[PDB]
Amino acid sequence: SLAPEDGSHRPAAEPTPPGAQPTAPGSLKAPDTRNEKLNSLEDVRKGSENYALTTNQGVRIADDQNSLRAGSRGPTLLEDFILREKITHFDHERIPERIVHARGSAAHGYFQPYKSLSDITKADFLSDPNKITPVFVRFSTVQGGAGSADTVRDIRGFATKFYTEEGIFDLVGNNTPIFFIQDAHKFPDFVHAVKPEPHWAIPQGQSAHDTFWDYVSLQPETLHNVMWAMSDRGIPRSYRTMEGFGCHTFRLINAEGKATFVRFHWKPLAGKASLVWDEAQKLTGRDPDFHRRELWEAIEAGDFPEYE
Amino acid sequence: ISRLGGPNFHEIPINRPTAPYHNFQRDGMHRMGIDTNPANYEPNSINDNWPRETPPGPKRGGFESYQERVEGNKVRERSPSFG
Amino acid sequence: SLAPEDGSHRPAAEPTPPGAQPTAPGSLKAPDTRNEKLNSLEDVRKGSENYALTTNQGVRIADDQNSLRAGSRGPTLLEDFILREKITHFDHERIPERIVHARGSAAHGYFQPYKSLSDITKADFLSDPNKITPVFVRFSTVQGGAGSADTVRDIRGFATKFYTEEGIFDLVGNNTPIFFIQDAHKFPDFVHAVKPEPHWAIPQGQSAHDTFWDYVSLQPETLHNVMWAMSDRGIPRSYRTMEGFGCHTFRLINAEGKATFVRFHWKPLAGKASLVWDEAQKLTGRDPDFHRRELWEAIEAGDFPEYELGFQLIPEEDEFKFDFDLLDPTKLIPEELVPVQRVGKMVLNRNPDNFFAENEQAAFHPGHIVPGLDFTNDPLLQGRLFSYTDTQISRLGGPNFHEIPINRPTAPYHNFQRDGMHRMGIDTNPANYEPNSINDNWPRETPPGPKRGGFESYQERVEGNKVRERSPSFGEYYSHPRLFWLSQTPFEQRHIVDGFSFELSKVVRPYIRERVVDQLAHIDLTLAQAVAKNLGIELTDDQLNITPPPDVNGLKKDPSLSLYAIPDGDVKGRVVAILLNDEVRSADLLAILKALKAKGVHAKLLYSRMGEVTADDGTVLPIAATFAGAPSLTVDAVIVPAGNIADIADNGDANYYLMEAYKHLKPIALAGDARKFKATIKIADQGEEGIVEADSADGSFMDELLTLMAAHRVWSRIPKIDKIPA
Amino acid sequence: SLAPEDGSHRPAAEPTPPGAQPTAPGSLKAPDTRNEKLNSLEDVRKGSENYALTTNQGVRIADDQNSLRAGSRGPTLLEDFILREKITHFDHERIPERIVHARGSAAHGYFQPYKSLSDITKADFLSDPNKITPVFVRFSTVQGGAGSADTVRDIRGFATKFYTEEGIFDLVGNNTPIFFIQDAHKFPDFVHAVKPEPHWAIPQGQSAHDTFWDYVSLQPETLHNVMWAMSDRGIPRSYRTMEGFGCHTFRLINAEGKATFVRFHWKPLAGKASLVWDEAQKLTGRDPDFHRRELWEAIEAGDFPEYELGFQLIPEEDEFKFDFDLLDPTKLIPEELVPVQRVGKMVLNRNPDNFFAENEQAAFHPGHIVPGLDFTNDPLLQGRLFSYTDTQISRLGGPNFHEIPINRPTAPYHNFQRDGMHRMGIDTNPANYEPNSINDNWPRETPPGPKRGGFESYQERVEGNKVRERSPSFGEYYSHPRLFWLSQTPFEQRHIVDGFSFELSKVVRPYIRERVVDQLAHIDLTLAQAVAKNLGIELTDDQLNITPPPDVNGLKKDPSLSLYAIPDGDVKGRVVAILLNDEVRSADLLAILKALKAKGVHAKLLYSRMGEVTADDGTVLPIAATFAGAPSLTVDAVIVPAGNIADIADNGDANYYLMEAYKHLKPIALAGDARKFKATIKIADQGEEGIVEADSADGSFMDELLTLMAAHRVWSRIPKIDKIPA
Ligand code: HDE
Ligand code: HDE
Ligand code: HDD
Ligand SMILES: [S]
Ligand SMILES: [S]
Ligand SMILES: [S]
Repeated sequence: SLAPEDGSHRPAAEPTPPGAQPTAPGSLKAPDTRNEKLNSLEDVRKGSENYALTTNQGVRIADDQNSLRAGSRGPTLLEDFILREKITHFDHERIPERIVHARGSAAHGYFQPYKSLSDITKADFLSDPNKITPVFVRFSTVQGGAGSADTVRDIRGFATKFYTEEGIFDLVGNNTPIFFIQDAHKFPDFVHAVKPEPHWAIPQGQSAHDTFWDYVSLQPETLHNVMWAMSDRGIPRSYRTMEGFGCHTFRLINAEGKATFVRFHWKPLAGKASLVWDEAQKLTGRDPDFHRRELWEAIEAGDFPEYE
Repeated sequence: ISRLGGPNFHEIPINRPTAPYHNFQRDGMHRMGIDTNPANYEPNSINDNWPRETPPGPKRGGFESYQERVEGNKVRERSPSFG
Repeated sequence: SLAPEDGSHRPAAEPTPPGAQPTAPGSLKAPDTRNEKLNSLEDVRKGSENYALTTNQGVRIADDQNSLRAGSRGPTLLEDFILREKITHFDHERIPERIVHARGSAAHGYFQPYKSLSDITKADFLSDPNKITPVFVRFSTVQGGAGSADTVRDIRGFATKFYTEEGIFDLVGNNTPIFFIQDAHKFPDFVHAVKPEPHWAIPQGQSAHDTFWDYVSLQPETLHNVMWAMSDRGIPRSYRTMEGFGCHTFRLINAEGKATFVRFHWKPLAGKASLVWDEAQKLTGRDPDFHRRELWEAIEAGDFPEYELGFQLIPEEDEFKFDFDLLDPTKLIPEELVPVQRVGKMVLNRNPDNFFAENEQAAFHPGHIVPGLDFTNDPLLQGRLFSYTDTQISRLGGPNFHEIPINRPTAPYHNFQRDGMHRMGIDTNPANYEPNSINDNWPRETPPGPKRGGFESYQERVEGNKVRERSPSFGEYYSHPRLFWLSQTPFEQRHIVDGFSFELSKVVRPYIRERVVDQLAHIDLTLAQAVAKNLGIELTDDQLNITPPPDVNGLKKDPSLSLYAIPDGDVKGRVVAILLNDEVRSADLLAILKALKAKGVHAKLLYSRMGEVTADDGTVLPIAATFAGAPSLTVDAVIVPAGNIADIADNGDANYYLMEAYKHLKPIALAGDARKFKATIKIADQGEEGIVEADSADGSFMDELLTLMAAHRVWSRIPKIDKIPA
Repeated sequence: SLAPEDGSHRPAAEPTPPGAQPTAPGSLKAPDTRNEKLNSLEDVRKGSENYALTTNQGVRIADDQNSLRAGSRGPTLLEDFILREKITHFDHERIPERIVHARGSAAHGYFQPYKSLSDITKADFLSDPNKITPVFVRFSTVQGGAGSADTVRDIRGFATKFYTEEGIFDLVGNNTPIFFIQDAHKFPDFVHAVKPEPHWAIPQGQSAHDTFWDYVSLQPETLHNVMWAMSDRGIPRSYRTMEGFGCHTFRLINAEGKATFVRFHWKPLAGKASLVWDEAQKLTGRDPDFHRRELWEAIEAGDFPEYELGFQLIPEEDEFKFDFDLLDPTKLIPEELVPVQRVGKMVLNRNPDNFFAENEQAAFHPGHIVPGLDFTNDPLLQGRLFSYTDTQISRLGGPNFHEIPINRPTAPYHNFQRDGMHRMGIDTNPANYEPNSINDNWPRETPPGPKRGGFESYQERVEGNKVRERSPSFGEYYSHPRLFWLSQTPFEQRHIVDGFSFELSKVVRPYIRERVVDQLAHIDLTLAQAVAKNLGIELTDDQLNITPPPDVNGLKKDPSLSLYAIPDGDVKGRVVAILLNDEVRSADLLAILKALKAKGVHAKLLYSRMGEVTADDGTVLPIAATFAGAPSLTVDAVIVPAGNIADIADNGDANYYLMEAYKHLKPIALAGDARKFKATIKIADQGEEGIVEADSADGSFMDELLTLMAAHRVWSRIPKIDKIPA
């Protein structure tokens, strides 16, 4: 047995403050946190303790340390199906990252209304304060890859998947109330302008380059969201301490068919807070995982992110 | 990998083993299994090295190849015996 | 017209120093640079000046600012095919990144051998000193994603695609001469361990976490490459100033059929040089693209990256002549035992046009060899052979990845393979099989021979049972780590100590730290105790008494293993920050820049704002960056000219610039009143080695500073830096 | 392993009749046939003669017969990179087939208009009678897989890619002028219903099963295109002998901005001709590749498929002037009401080189229009615009499908789209967005205008609420089926009755058959009664009393809806079987071949074995195929010359050959003692219309036979075939 005698390899399955324990997969850290979605995932969760190591085809592996070879200093044999399955799965692990918002950190939770909204909407998840809707929320930056840094200056995404009794509702918002552009037909132009430039693929995670400011200077519609990005809105302390917005006018529709225009908001119950620029930039080097880590550890600690 | 879209084709329902399967492989397109193991490598101490290798034996043992004698030079050559 | 009237939007198409112009696609920057591979990519280059904007189907677009809607405030219509084509292409821009080495930066160049090596190999690209071979070279980290930072602590990859007249040869190497593990079967285990942990996908670009050090503590075979990674080798100054190595014993095969064992080397002609850890880490924040930027800007300046290819050559009959196994990729071959024989020169002289098309899509694979080369039974190389073909089926969308322009051979290629996704080649052969009579059996097999012959494997003898078994000869783990450690200077040793100490401090489970300390006590007690002290761990009496491992073939050190033991400094293409004030002494600045220019060293003029300032004598000095904007992290030395020192004397950013540069062991030069800054870095009046100072910036002021630059960093300064709050 | 000395492995590069030479890739068969598109593919055509066999990486292969192994009876080694590349390419050859129209056959050609159409459209490819536009056309069935049979009962696709100077225009049509359904939202329901049923994936290539008839019985909007499918239009003789239609109302837009509604037509210059069902069905077994083969061999022979493009034009003010809705794709526009105006001619004159690379990867899509054309609100066309771009992302592996060679425009294309899987184009543009100043905004938008302008949509007025609602004007389902029925000849009508009767007899659930017969009673009582009778169903009194739907704007019939009512025969390219005996009368064969040659009719010489027979005068006659190997299904008419008739008089296959031809209404000609075969098919001494007979094959005898062939089949014989046991 490779684990230590004293059991200190395994984090306690109880809320603990940041750095007190090693972090852990959520069903091992908090086995008794449940909601309808988390429970319905049980059919695919796979454990590990006390199980034999196998191929994907269920065949037990005896030696997971060596390839099959003709003598112990010989060539590897094509009939080593154990090696090839293992290396094949490895060789194909990666999938394309999202075109934008590739960098993001996510958590499970739930939502509950304060009161029935049937006078303004027939949405079932807003029909009764007793209706508990599981959610999965992903917060993100916009420009940089999935392996870019958290505390860049950028817009942040704030996307919520509501698993309602009448279907998935995704509220796919950002942390400012507007966008840079007016018409979707320009989205690839704007996004190409902000993204790393195409000859050499620099810079990562930054609007501080010629093509972005070129586009902005030629498209004054952009200036409103540019003001937000250049403010400390662009460098939040924490995903827990920023606002969210649905960015557009949508409609609510009630049982009578009456339409009301709506814009959505998320108000952070932990209050609003941002970094300063020098600090955010240095923090991208000292801990590029800062916001991902801070969210995970807040949840492990019982400091659950709450938004109205 | 092209026909069935990736390395998780064993998770396509007809293809699934009814025997247990557990290992340190992760991700790939269309990943269905959500692994809870703290470790995705072995050897590891953080999950007491589970899942574990199994010696070969008479029943329920790990796979070991028969130790056939190989002897010859590296050649692209048809055996004369096949002619 | 949107372009400015004065044409300042267009970078000069001529060599220019870093920062002097905006950077550009290679064929626009340097239209006159060519080679056989660049010329052959012309059929797919697409221009843009004077052309109409169209759909992909060649339909001219009238309005590229709006969707088609029913009224100007109405819904978007499904019949807007121009919108959907444009949004569809955007929606599907990304392809899977590389499983490992996802972050990397690439350039075109050429290779030429110094003389014919036909006595030892029949490889065509090595047969004639006049034969010039186009190359495409990609340098990379290993752990982080394609959007991770450059100046992380990690192994670096160094992959060269040689476009030879007898096929593509890819030499897929790293910047250390060994690897972490012995058998390819464990590659996913080691990679998963170093990669971000699977519950939360932290940390990016770092081995400083529990699972990495768990695997290491359980797999002593890893210790040799871990030593390299924990040394300053893990944080190179530039891809131009690191070594490259082919990792494995391969074979050369000559026309007579004789095999010679070979290990491949790349020697940087700009010399060996690395950052220090505090600088490297802070630089991942200040400029996560620093190495990609440095390489591109070196090429645009004419500071072309140059490397000498070299071979360590072992005769077949010497296979068992060493204390270690030649096939063990955790063992190095010391140069004291088998010298590097110089073979040729490679020069990287053109940047790509489009990073995605040329860099992200390029596929390198060490199985891509040519007649005159062959493999060995190294069991890590053996399994590599499977992986690099396989992985392209998802990454590049199928088996026609050799038709992607950058991947195409310049050599002829004809065969009976057909179809697959993306198929470009339209085969006119009546036959898609052989043997056939209906095309008189073309294209035809070619017997092996001295030149232009078919590939035949060397007929190595194979004898043994079918086993999954590690060779006993691989079962020694500490002697190579020890030789490495003993080969380092005292300051290099200190940085290794500090590398382990910092990384283990980020391991949350203490027992894992203790276990790695135990492994270090098997290598060298001094190293082990030094790490232990930084972690609050006390070695047991048993640990104190572990017998050190044997020397390697009588060697108790090999100086070629040290970055710095033997000076190989080169200042050309290095950079100095010049700190401006609002009335610079012009005669100092003339003297500074004249001397920098004569040695090919770049300068950046920094101030507290952008725009310009004016010298004592009317000269208008343009500012490149603010002190905060281009931190000392990004330069190799700092020079402060005389003048109105009072202007910047209480500027926090200006003071801190000298403090940071001082801490990181960089040469600093102060002229006249700029000597007032000696207080901020606590320099005594009589001066100290590594701080150049004088009434004015010449006689021997610039010579002194340039001598210091040639030595890279001021290692003597190390005991003074702890006192400095920076 | 090589070619025969006599060169007989290689087809002449000259036009040759079907069967005279092995077929070959277009560029080898007809190297002098060119057009701008064919030439632009030269960058990717790959030859083979005199070239070495290599890996994809350009490495020559010495032994392409064996795997690398340890000993010649040993295990294969993982280092065999030559084996793995070869096998890997093979393992990944297949791409997804098209969701519909997966079975299809294609060729290259050109189009030119007869006169400038600038008064009605500014489309550049219709502007000048001397501007030639290259085309690539694919013909298809609909339901079956890419490996299903050609001569099924089904709609056929007819898709034409025009490579115009102002962009690709794809006219993606079918061989009937309507479709089964009104709204694209229903397309997956209809296609699922006609496709093989999901539990067991049966039947292939056939609507004759319960789900299709279920959907039809429940969706009377389908009945019009059902009538067409059940008629002989469902079983064309050749892609060269069917009509094509564009299916929807589109718009032509002239330089002045005037919109005209248009429906597109293709008129086959070889005339209209179909099989009969027993022949079509049997031919799916005897040659499932019959249409593919016939197309390819017609082009190799010089019988180039020619089609006349034709437009039905309706002025904008006439949108509501018919008793059906112009935008309803279940309604045809009768040519009696709106004549087809001849617009130009398309000639298919070269086969591709590689079916996979050019045919299977071709992507056609009706949203690919050019300035001078526009859409309408047809709700079937509207939803097609979404699907043809979307489906390419999986089928062709990403958004760079336009870079697959066959799909590339010959017109310039430049825009700001970048990346995507297997990106070929290397963009040099410093900008990848607009507006940009850094490239002075190139490539730039182009205002619309008379010629070479940017695309702008016609400003159609839209007024209505956001609704999912079928237009009330679309809710009439029986008048067009009826117009079609009444326009057919009596024999065509019998074939329609037989098609419905055959298909419904294979529907297992009897209530479905009943419900379909009830629908038929809403179209025409005679048709409904005749189908009922074959199914053993009796119409109710109510069914007998259903009022026939109204005439279509006063029409009782429109003869242009019939395949045969107005003669349009063309025998050139047709084929005759000549049944040999071991001593042919050479004088008969001379006159036979001479007359056939004069009219461009081919011959295949058949016998009871392969090899040669020698005629009465010593002429050696090579045998194309045996009686069994090339059955009467594959030919248009049968001739039996005189000679040693006793040789074949009692041959069961020779006799059956005539019984099958006779049953299938084909002309038969018998000379001299071949008149003995009259007994097998029961012709009285006096003779019968459709059997040519005489003492010898002469002027008169061949003229009569050729006149019968110009009329395609001998419909008067239908009463006499019930009795023949064949
Ligand atoms: C206001 C909130 C907001 C707005 C207005 C937009 N984004 Fe987002 N985006 C995608 C495309 C897209 C378009 C076409 C437009 C305007 C026309 C917006 N964005 C503006 C996308 C490429 O389809 C996207 C990438 C991956 C994906 O699935 O969709 C996408 C991502 C995205 C996210 C991330 C959600 C997640 O995966 O975690 C968020 C929060 C936004 N967008 C916000 C957003
Ligand atoms: C010796 C230099 C070296 C060594 C010893 C290895 N890598 Fe590399 N690697 C892949 C797999 C792989 C395996 C299976 C092993 C030992 C068993 C090694 N590596 C050790 C890969 C997943 O097949 C890989 C990912 C992308 C790809 O195309 O192949 C791969 C990448 C890689 C690169 C990147 C080349 C580039 O595009 O810049 C380099 C320099 C190495 N490996 C070096 C290397
Ligand atoms: C909204 C769905 C839809 C609808 C309602 C139609 N089509 Fe379609 N069609 C497709 C969706 C589609 C498709 C799914 O996109 C296909 C197969 C994949 C391909 O590229 O397009 C296709 C292929 C396809 C092809 C084959 C082109 C080739 O050779 O590659 C032809 C000829 C047609 N269609 C013709 C028609 C006609 C005459 C229609 C009646 C107006 C019609 N289609 C309606
Ligand atoms: S937004
Ligand atoms: S290596
Ligand atoms: S249609």
